[PDB]
Amino acid sequence: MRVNNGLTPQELEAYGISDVHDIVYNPSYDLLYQEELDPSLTGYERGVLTNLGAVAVDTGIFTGRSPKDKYIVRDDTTRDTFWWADKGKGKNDNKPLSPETWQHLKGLVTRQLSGKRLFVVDAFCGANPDTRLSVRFITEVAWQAHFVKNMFIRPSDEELAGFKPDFIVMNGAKCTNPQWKEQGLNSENFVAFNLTERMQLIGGTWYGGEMKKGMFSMMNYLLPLKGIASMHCSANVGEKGDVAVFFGLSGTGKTTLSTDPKRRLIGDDEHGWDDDGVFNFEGGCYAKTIKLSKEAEPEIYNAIRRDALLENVTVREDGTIDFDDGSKTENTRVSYPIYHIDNIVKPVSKAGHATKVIFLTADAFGVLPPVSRLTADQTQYHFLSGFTAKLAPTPTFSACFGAAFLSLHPTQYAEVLVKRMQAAGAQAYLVNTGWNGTGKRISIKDTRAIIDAILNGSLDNAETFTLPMFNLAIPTELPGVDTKILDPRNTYASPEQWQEKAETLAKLFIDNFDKYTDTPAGAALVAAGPKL
Ligand SMILES: Nc1ncnc2c1ncn2[C@@H]1O[C@H](COP(=O)(O)OP(=O)(O)OP(=O)(O)O)[C@@H](O)[C@H]1O
Ligand SMILES: O=C([O-])C(=O)[O-]
Ligand SMILES: [Mg+2]
Repeated sequence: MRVNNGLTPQELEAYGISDVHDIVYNPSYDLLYQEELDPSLTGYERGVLTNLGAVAVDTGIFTGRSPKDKYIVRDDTTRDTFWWADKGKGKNDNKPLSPETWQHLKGLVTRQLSGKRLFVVDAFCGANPDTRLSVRFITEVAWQAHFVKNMFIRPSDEELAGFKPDFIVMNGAKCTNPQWKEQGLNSENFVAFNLTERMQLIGGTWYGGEMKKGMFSMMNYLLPLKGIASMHCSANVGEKGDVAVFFGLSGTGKTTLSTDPKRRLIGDDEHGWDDDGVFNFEGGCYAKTIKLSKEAEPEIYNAIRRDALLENVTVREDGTIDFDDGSKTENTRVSYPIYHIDNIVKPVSKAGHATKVIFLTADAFGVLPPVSRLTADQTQYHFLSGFTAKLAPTPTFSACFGAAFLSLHPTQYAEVLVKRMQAAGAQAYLVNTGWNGTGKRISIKDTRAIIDAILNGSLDNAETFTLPMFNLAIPTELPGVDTKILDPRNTYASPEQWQEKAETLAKLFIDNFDKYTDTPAGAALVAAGPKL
């Protein structure tokens, strides 16, 4: 277990874990590679070697998060501050848990990990020492340890020297809860959090995303309370120091579009915004691999090598991967340490204040324009709305473009965001990476061209006009982009086709925003939304 930094069995005994004979502290990438490739492994622990040099694993019955199994202990520390599922007006997954049931779940996990060979990985959540969390991850599955090593900030030998955990996550994926029915829970699985004890317990599900998004939820709780923005976005910097953030729901393009060879990548999913600027919470990127194209996305493709971890992909007998196959799941992914991307911010993932705020959305209705410059009020309206539809039309409204990870009320996030934007004189833009009248998704080539026009200032100097109903300012023409697609009405046989669909989508926005009108501030924002 590494050098002068290891843990004693007496220390694990304090967490409630007993009889641990073999401890693997701070595992190296080489050891992880050996553990995963052990030919005697059976089941979901087993990994396979691909022709690209990266190991591939299957995450079990769960290939994505399970929000129905997410619980937060309601006590005197979280009672008056948490955005509870049974008290507010907005729908959320922050279901309350009694301290007594928590104790029951903690016993299940500690017993499951007792008498086992354990992996212990210490890491940081947050690039800044003043607001970061020192997290200790405990697991009995090698690839899960690999996932946290990739996704979180890897400490230096000196940092490990005086490492003191302020948050502990015990992954007991192999165990389940037989008393769930009598405890009023959703199922035998569970993803629980206790802010008094500062711990996260996982049971039944092997999916690594629970640990990643679980800690994101905790940052989303602590930071805003300190006046710091906690955002679900990707980010990069230009040579001039111009920072751009990209908000959006899953599959909208945060990871694909931020990985721009012309710009230095800061992060791809979770960032904070304080008095000094934007900073990454993580130490790696988590890319989607369905229908992955080497030609269209070379940087992400080249990141798939030894130390990267493929998930639920289909591998053929000859070691080759079939990226197009989504039989196991459409949520095929690969995690990798951030340095697998050549052009990144080093040695610390952070930069100055963002001046360009981009909201990405995949509109399956084919109504919204490819690009539009938003007003201050429209920015707040769309942020709270958090729109997207379908994949590859069913609407989805997720506040702040990430409601599933919010620990506080949505307006609290909007407040701090506006605060930071006004101070930096930031400008907002709405980008539709989705569909139009053709019934096909806009090309990644055209989308990248649009992003370039935003960053280089072409869009800010372009001649614009107003799109009816949504009242969005759209450019008459844009360098490197096809003029015909800029106006969504042009993609249909007749502008009346767009009209019918536009009215349908407009009504969906109006109905959804109705829950924010219970305050004078939210009532004033309705004027910023679409109007028949
Ligand atoms: N025009 C387009 N713009 C962006 N992505 C596109 C476009 N056309 C197809 N895609 C595909 O859509 C997906 C976008 O995924 P990406 O990983 O960027 O989503 P994300 O917003 O980062 O999701 P998550 O929040 O789950 O991490 C990729 O598979 C990408 O190849
Ligand atoms: O599971 C998720 O949504 C993730 O981590 O991207
Ligand atoms: Mg992503």
